[PDB]
Amino acid sequence: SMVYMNIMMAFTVSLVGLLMYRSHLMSSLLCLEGMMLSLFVMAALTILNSHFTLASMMPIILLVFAACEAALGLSLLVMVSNTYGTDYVQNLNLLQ
Amino acid sequence: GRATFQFLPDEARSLPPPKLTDPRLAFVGFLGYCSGLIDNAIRRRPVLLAGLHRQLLYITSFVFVGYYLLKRQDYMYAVRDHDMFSYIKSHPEDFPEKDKKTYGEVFEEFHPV
Amino acid sequence: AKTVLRQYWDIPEGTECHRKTYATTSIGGAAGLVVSAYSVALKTPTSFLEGVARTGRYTFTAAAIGAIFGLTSCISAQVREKPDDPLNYLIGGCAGGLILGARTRSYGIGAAACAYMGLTAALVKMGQLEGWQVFAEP
Amino acid sequence: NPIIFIIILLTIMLGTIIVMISSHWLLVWIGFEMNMLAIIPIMMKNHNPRATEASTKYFLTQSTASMLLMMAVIINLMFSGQWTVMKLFNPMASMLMTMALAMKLGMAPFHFWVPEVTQGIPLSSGLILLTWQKLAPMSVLYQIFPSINLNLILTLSVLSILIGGWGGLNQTQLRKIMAYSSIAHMGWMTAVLPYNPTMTLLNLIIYIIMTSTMFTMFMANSTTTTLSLSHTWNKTPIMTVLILATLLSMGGLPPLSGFMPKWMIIQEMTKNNSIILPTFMAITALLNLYFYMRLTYSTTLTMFPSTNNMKMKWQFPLMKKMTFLPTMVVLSTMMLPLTPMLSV
Amino acid sequence: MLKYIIPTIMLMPLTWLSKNNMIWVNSTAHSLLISFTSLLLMNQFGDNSLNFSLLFFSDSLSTPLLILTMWLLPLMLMASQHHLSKENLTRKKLFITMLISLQLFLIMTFTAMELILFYILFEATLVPTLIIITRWGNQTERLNAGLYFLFYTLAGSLPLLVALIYIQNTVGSLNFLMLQYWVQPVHNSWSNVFMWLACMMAFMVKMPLYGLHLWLPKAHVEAPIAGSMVLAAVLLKLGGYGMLRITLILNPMTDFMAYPFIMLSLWGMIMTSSICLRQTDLKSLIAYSSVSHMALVIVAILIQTPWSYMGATALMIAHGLTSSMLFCLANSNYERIHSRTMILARGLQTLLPLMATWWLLASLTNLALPPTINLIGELFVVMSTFSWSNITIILMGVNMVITALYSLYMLIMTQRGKYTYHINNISPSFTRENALMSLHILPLLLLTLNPKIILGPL
Amino acid sequence: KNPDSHGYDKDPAVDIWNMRVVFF
Amino acid sequence: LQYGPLAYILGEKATKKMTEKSKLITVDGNICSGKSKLAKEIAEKLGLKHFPEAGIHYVDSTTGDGKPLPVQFSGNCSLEKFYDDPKSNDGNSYRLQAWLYASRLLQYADALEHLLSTGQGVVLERSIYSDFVFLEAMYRQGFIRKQCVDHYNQVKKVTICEYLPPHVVVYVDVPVPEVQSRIQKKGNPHEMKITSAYLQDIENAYKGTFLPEMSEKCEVLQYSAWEAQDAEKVVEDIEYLKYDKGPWLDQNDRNLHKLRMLVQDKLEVLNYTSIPVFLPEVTVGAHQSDQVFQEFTELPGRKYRAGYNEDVGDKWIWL
Amino acid sequence: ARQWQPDVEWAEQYGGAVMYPTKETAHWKPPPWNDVDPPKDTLVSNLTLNFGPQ
Amino acid sequence: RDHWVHVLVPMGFVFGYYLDRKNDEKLTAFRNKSLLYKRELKPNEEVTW
Amino acid sequence: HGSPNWLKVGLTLGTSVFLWIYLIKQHNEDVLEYKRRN
Repeated sequence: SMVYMNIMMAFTVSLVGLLMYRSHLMSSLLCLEGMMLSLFVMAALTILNSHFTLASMMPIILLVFAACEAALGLSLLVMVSNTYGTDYVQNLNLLQ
Repeated sequence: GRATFQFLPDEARSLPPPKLTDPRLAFVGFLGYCSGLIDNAIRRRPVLLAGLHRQLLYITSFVFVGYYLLKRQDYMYAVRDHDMFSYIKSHPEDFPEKDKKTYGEVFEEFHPV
Repeated sequence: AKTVLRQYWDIPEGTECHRKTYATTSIGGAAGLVVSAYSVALKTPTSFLEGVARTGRYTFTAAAIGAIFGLTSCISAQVREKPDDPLNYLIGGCAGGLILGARTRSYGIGAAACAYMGLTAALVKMGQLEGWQVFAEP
Repeated sequence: NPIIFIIILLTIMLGTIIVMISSHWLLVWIGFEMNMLAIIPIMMKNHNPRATEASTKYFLTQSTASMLLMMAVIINLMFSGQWTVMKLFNPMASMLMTMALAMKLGMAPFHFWVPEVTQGIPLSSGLILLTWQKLAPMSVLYQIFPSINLNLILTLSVLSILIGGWGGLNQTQLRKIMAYSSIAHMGWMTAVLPYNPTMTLLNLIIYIIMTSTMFTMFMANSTTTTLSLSHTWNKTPIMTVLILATLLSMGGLPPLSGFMPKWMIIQEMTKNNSIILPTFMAITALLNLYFYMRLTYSTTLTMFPSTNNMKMKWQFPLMKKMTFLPTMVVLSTMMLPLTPMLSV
Repeated sequence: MLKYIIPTIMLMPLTWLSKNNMIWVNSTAHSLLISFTSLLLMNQFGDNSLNFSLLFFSDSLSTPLLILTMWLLPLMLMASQHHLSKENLTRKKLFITMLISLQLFLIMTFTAMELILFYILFEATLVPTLIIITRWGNQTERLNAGLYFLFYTLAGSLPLLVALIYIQNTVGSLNFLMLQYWVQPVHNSWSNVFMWLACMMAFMVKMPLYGLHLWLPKAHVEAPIAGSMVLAAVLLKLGGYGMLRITLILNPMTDFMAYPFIMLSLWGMIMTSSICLRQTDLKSLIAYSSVSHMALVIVAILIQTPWSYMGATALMIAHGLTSSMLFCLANSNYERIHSRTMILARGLQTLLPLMATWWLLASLTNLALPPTINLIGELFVVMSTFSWSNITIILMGVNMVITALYSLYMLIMTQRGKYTYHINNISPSFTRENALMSLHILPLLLLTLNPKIILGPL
Repeated sequence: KNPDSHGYDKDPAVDIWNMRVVFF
Repeated sequence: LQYGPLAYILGEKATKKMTEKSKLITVDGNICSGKSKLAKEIAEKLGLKHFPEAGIHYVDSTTGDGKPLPVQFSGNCSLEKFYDDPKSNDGNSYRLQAWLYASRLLQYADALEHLLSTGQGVVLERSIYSDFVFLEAMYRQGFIRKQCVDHYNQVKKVTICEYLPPHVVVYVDVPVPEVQSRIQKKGNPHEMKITSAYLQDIENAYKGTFLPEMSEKCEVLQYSAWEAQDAEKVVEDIEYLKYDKGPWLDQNDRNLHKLRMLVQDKLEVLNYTSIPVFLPEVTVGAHQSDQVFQEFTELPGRKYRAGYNEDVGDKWIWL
Repeated sequence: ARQWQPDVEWAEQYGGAVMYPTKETAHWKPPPWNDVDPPKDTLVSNLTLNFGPQ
Repeated sequence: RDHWVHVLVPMGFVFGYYLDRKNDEKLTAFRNKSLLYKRELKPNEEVTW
Repeated sequence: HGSPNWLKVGLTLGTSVFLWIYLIKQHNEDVLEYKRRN
């Protein structure tokens, strides 16, 4: 019913100017690691309100990578700001 | 077709098979026979005929493989046809028998210069 | 959407020349936006009001052409025999292209616009006129 | 170190084998979710301040690319509530599939990326592995194949083979020139795709070979165009007849095999009585050729041998399977009306 | 048939397989022999034309045209020898290979049995020619002749393959010319013009109209040593005959639009020969002949009504020789004096007396004295194209004037006193100079004795 | 190319061979 | 040194070919000072293989068998030519540097494999590091121009990456204001009148320029005297270990660093210097010119057409 | 010095840049000829704490 | 040796001219035509086909 | 005393001895199968 239009307007959290930008990359990477819960919850209802009884594990597997992988891509964000000290998306150097 | 993820099924028994001395199988590995001669020439062999143990084992490979592959190709064009006639045969309503008319009949255009 | 054509391609067909540049300033006026979307996105435009102004200017510039183009035809598409014909509907191209050439001075453009944007007009009508399809299925 | 590099480099294809083998929407997520997990360290190996400002412009551009998909999987879990792999039962699914999946392949838009990564990965060794990621997605599009809005997958195609064409004429670095004109050949194979989707793969294999045999040749030291001038008077001239026996064949001319995909593809795209589409593709790959000419006027024209440069040593690279391919990348045209009935 | 492709491909390892300098004489010796095979089974019918295999009828067709194609090969190595002796043997082994690699397809083409072997072999050159132009050029303007030679030839010949694949699946099978016995006409539409226009314009871009010839003098002015492939590129061009296989049929009944190809090339025929009078570079001066009385065939072919094919065939092989041989003179006289500027060479005819009668018999066959093939190839043009409309007698009657001032001005420029400063030009035309310059005027005039062997079916 | 040799094509011998192989 | 992946993951060499007998080392020398008189004498005590210094034919001193080919095919400014200090010339006095440099890397590239294949200490003559002393009296004496000085300096930042520096690096005993007579008394006919500029300016330019490595990690050692000469020989024999043993490596740099287990830093020095085709793989030329170091296409570019003869003289058939 | 012209300036005109075909705007840089290392390098000295009258 | 290089190659002809004779046996399928064109009773059609 | 490996040399020869054998082993077998099946 209504709970399917919220949360959906929430899953436009993408909003992409705020997905790569502006600086403090950690804000961009943040709205990514919370782009989940729009994928999770939304898929923790349709599975639940009707009894699938089987795909019920799927919600668990939507995290176990969403944490595993998104925690990888954090790593690079040390390598960027190790050599700098400010992330600041404004580093372009490799060009085209 | 059926018996999926099979290189070829059992039904290919009824095909000739494509035995040797066809120009392709000869040609297959010819393009390898001009491949072997390369294989030397890249490294400054500089033989242009070097050890026959590299200058062979190619020709052995291609024509075997070229052969073992042509066995199914010819198959496929058979199962293509076979599934056509057997459909063309039924539904004769979709397949008319045209009449026979010589020229006491047809006019063309008729536009000479 | 696809239908803007559908009422464009149905009713007027050579007559009612006022609606025919009424709806054919929409298209060439519509596509002016999309170029104004990548203009400030892909090219920088640091200007609160200045930037806005620049964008608008470019957009309107692009827009010019669709309006006259419907008109340069259905005028002459009316006045000769009162259908449209693969020759008839060219004409909107050359003078139509000259608007762009009238802008940002000619000598190397105004001919080309009249030329090529001339060449590619006729095909449209010539296209449906023989029943051509660009995007089809069996 | 050296063992694992074969554990990683094995897990990739295991990432893409679960893609082609599966019935089940979840697995085609996990399947190419663990590439963006298992690709990344290969970029690194020499730990430089590009690869690390590269794979991070790659990462978050294949992160969302995936993460939209999972939103267009769970739409048709609502409607029809049957996973598996078949037409998507609802238009907001597909339009959110195909134009958010074009990110991994990148098509007509969604490439400010393919030149920003392929350029300036310090590792040119390969970078042949960016021929896998062409091969994971297609092995969806072949299945979903009878659902597309059909006005799109052409509209990303025809805006592609154009936009990847013009992209390079302005380029010098020859890692880019392959980066460009690898959007191009993504214009032919997904322009076909609704009509008779095999005779796509045909263009897919003939592509994996030709771009493959380039790099293995571009590996000795070769990097910048004007380091391919110092080539013939230095390294070996039997190299130059090669790089002229392919770069020409790759845009294609009928006595070679590069002409083999087009020649067959247009048998298909007419016979469906669309003859106003293919010319414009057929005619646009033309000025896709003027990279290669003018690339090939670098090496046969004896241009100012580098300097006093004396390489008296022989070679010890791995040419592995290069001594084959440009006898199959060239001479195969005379052979085959197989490719339409062989893989089918 | 394989009687031909097999020995001529057997030639291919007759060359490198040999020793040092024996190579030239090795292959020139054999390459002549094949000419016995050339005639051998050929010059059969005649009536109800020869087709000896499924995908080959070598030439029956009364377009024999193939015997020449097998001439010009061992006229090259006598031609090409001059400055190609100055680089390495493994490269000299190449230049003889690709040159053959051309000769192998021109036997494949002109037979082809069909349309679709023609095309892929109609485009199958430009791999071997383009490589001879760019390497072994002279000037540095060559690099542009590389492109311009493509981007026309290939530019519009792709619309063939859009059209010929459109016919294959429309009416029956194009697999064979010799079955047209069902052909419906082409009446009219805004679609069919394009069909006729797609099945045509690819051919025009080879034998030039007065538009889109912009490449022809670009490639010839600057082009390999001997005219080594410049003799071959004067075979390639005329080989656009295939318009004789199409326009006879396969849309017969549109002549409706012929007129923009008539009045466009019919006023160029009176034209580009006239822009050839003030030329200061000699290998340009001949390059514009080659347009002119070649472009006369395009008004011979479009018109139906034989007495044109009587006269249109004799022309393809008319200048096939004369226009060949002139590029052989202007080469030689260039060996000795290294400018191609026409002015510079004057005061000859004293110093090379025997080569006097060589210029003359060449420049006399553009004049087309009545008895030779040339006029009997032009006066079947004028007889039908007169009946078209009486007024064609004027322009193409003017062609027969400006061309006469045209030719002489090239000879008579080499009759003057000049001793001037040249200490060069000693060599009194060592035999190859006058040997390869023969094997043209001997075979050319000769045919006039029994000139029923050059004719179409009509 | 005249050290007072006569010559046609190239050098001492097969030049002499090279003339009879063309003429004949 | 590793051979592929296959000859590595089974067995390798990290510390088990390095017993502390590894200890790479070099010397410096002035003009006609420390050439062969001392450093040659030291091979044993400690059993260290010695390398020769420089000269055009060192690359001819590999590959064979081995007789040196003439000066055309190995091109340079031909030592005992530029001793005319040709500040007006063809030229060049720079193109000598390149081939003088092009081997200068090759010795040091050929050493770094010898250790990991053996573990013998290696004494050098003038390593890649201390060559730059000439450029001071090469640049200030006007015979080199601008733009050829920075070029091999634009090469400097490229060429030196993974190289472990030498340990006990020793500047030479110096005769101060003498080598005027040392170059005089020893003959050397074409080592000649070249004046204070290339005499005095180098000596001012040894320490104050070569200082960084002298103060860099690996502990250095210094003399100013006539020479060692039976007095400081044993001193620099045993007591050059006493400084090279306990208080030996500072940041050490030559440990075969934290990949020392035969990993990313450890075996990729010894997989870089096998088949030394990649070692001088960035030395090959820039965009176009430099106006000095060049070879045109055919003019004079036929020099390769002569050295072109089958390029591999012997491999007979059947195998 | 005859057969043709592979002359002085044909190399540098392909010299590393965006290679402006008809017009120049923003070139990038000659890319690093070795493993790329253009950018800045970050080193902080140390932390200054006094462990004081505690 | 005996110079295989030389005229041994012209033997390619009769090599080929035989191949043009390989087909005539599979092109036999019409011995019947009205244009004389007989293959009527004679031992002529019998040869060459 | 030519020095190939004399380890692998002859493998490629020996291997082809297998392949052609095995090739015809499949061929000389399969030829009759057509008739055995037809």
